[PDB]
Amino acid sequence: SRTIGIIGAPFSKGQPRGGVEEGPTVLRKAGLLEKLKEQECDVKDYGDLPFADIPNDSPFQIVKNPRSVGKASEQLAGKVAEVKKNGRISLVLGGDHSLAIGSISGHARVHPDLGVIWVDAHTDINTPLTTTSGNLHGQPVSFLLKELKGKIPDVPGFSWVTPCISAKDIVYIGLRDVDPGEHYILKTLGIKYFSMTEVDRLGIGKVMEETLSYLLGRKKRPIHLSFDVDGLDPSFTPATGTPVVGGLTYREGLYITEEIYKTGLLSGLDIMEVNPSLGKTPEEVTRTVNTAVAITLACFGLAREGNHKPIDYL
Amino acid sequence: SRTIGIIGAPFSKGQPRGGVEEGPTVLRKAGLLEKLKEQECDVKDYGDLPFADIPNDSPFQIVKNPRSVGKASEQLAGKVAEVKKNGRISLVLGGDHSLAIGSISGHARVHPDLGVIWVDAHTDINTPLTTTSGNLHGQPVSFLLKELKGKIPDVPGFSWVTPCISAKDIVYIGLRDVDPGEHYILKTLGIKYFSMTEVDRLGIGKVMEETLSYLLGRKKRPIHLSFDVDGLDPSFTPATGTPVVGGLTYREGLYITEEIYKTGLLSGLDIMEVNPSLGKTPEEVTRTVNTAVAITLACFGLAREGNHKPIDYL
Amino acid sequence: SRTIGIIGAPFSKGQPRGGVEEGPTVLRKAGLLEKLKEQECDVKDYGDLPFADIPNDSPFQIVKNPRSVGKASEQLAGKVAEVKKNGRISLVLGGDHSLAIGSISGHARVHPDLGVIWVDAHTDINTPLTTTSGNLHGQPVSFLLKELKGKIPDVPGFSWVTPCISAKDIVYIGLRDVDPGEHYILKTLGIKYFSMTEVDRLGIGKVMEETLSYLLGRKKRPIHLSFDVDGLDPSFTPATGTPVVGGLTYREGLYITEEIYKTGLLSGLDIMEVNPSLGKTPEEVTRTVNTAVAITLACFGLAREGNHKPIDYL
Ligand SMILES: N[C@@H](CCCC[B-](O)(O)O)C(=O)O
Ligand SMILES: N[C@@H](CCCC[B-](O)(O)O)C(=O)O
Ligand SMILES: N[C@@H](CCCC[B-](O)(O)O)C(=O)O
Ligand SMILES: [Mn+2]
Ligand SMILES: [Mn+2]
Ligand SMILES: [Mn+2]
Ligand SMILES: [Mn+2]
Ligand SMILES: [Mn+2]
Ligand SMILES: [Mn+2]
Repeated sequence: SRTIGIIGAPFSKGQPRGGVEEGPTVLRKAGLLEKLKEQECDVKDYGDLPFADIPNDSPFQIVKNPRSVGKASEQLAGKVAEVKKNGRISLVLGGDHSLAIGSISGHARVHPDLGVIWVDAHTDINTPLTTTSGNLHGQPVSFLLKELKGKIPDVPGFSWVTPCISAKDIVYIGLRDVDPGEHYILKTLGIKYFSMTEVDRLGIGKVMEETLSYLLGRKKRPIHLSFDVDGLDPSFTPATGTPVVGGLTYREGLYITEEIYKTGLLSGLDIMEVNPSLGKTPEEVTRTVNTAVAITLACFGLAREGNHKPIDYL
Repeated sequence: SRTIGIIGAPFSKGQPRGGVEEGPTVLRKAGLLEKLKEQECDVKDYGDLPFADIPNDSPFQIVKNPRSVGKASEQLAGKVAEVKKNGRISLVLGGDHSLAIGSISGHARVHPDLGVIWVDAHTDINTPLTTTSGNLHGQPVSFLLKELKGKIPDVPGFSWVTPCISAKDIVYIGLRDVDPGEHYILKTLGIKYFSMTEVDRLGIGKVMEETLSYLLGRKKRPIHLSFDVDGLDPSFTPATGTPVVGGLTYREGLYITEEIYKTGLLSGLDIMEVNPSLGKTPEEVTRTVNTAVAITLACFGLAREGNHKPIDYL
Repeated sequence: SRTIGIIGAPFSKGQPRGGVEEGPTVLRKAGLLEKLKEQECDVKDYGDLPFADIPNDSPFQIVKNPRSVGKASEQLAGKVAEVKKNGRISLVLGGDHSLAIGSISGHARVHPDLGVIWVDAHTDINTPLTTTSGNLHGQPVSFLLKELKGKIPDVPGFSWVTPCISAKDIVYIGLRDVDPGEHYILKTLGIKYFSMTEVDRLGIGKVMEETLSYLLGRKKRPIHLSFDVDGLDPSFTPATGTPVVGGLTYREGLYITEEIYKTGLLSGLDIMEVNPSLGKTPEEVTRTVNTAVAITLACFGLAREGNHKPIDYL
């Protein structure tokens, strides 16, 4: 086995909409823990993190809810490190993507040599000074990059943060909605990425080959997969805050995750931005939840060609 | 010409739902025979097979309606051999997929060296002892494989059966819902298959190249194409009994069939699992029927780049 | 810069439906000129062409509204040449595709060495004698080809026409509804084309590589992109007169245009067949208009990986 350590992170202060807080709930109600155990997985639920209320949390310049988001990630980082110290793959059922700051930070405490694969329609690499929205769920990567140390002002709630990954330790997959400042950072730091243009050009097969070769070429290491459900096309994951057309297909999403699993190096996983209250219909909500579940199950073994135990079936 | 021998097989006792019996009807009402003749095809309709009612047909262990399904295939095998002896490509408009037992058996009587391409979300290779559902439409392949001789118990209605194909004579395309026992059989017999994972990785172009090279590499031979409409994605063929998301696209389905046609070796064809009463709307029914028709027309020449007679059009 | 010269062509007499005349309007109302200026583009609107009414325009044999379509293109050709003489890329917001006769003709007056990329589900290469519908929007290519000189009868309204392109100067992308006579012409003149079969086989990446290499292999030259919105799948562009299933995806359409832009050789562009009154719902209309806009923006720079000015963002 690989073992799994489930972490519910019902948090939404990284952006405007509060429904993202139900992510852990509807995902759990979909039978995630059960379907995982139905597989060759040993699951341990660490519960839903209790994020205290920070009443006094006025914006920092344009940055909104800094202390709340800062504390939420600091809290999450501690939990993730713990489960990692327990020899399990951390699975964060999230609210908004700002939690990746804590998820990747906690993970790196135990595996500083980790590599990150970021599935998303966005790069979430805006800094507290380049952001136009001020929503922290669009800035997690800037806080984690060591090269961006010096460009990140002292934002309340984030003094505990220590950039743990370098520009060369991350690969983007699915980009199609990147701001100008974010694009400048991409090219300036020489960050490796496969926007939808590259997926269209090479095919998901070549994309994954290159992504894994890029991160595991020099040597094998722990992999942290940060999956934003809007990385996929909205026809598959509509109940999300920032949908963008022309996304990855259900198939490509399952292909990305099946290949990650096969490396046997998955160490940390984030399933983020699932907002049940944003589904235009109860059918769109189930579609989003069911797709999110399928993606997660694939990260832990579930193969489309089929699976079977080391037993003589005939 | 190639000539075509149409065989209506309004049968449903291979599974629970009875609406699959209307397959031949709605397909014919869609204008199949007419659209085929509109092409460079010489069509001969052998009518709809009259499957007698077997009132006394209690389950065999967990296997349901064994005698009914057994007689239906025995009946179909005879018809298929006849049309094959008449020098025509047999086209079975089916009910459920259990009829493939009779379709491939009858075909092999006249062309024992045939090769099979099985388009489906499922492998339908469960044996009477490995099945959990007991529905025979999920077991046709086990009855036909010579390697599985000895694992198939004596089921009522199937004493006439003689496995005609070896593990090496078949290729699967589109798999994404395979049971554990079925997966064990796949790997144990070294069966050639392209699950959706392989389609995603290689592209339908490479998949077909390899499939045809695999079956016609050593030498040219008759090809039997067994097409289960659920092999395609449900957004294209919703009116079907066992839909699974992440299927082949309308394009890939047309690509598979266009390439098969171009081999000039198509010998037998099955269009199965079309259930009009399962369409959530009359629009989903037409969508399923129209897609099923398009796939069939492509099997006999209809090319997307266009077609034209050996005449000077200018 | 590249500069852009916008030309509204509210014309519909190339086919039955009149709603195509609103193309320029709804496209403009979508914010096209604004979104373009928001980019690195210098836009100049040349207004909407005033196509006089031709009351006396009885069919020529089977050809309908010949004088009206003939005058509309003659009018458009003059405008296009002008904007080209002004050093700008001509962008024709069209009605029906018959306007391509004038668009490509006017363009060639200033750049006789141009190469054409025709995105469409159809070849629109029927001649006035091979057409079965008589709608001129399905015949534009025959009027422009020099090889077809002698096969084009003297149709009223077209005496000003002079074929400007040879069979070797054009590439088709997206074909899936080609008539027999049209297919004969394709093969007879050895026209280069990528029907949906080739897109499926090679992938859009290889298709574009080959298309551009084919047209710019011997030397660099101006490119005229004639984009029929039905080239894309109807799930993306439903509000169109002749929809055909199995079309290019939103992604492939954006890939085609992003690659064209990157050549830095785009010289002329047509956005045709957008008919707002054909949307089954107001949502299908926005879907068509929004997709049409996205395709156009990509033709002028908008990249999915992101864009940014030559400024230090940090
Ligand atoms: N770049 C926009 C969108 C960010 C979207 C964030 B995400 O990926 O977490 O949903 C912003 O900075 O606000
Ligand atoms: N493996 C399941 C599903 C079989 C589905 C059958 B089919 O492909 O014919 O629709 C069963 O054995 O019952
Ligand atoms: N080939 C048919 C259809 C032409 C469709 C024209 B189009 O591409 O401009 O919409 C006809 O000649 O009428
Ligand atoms: Mn996102
Ligand atoms: Mn994100
Ligand atoms: Mn099936
Ligand atoms: Mn089947
Ligand atoms: Mn067209
Ligand atoms: Mn056209």
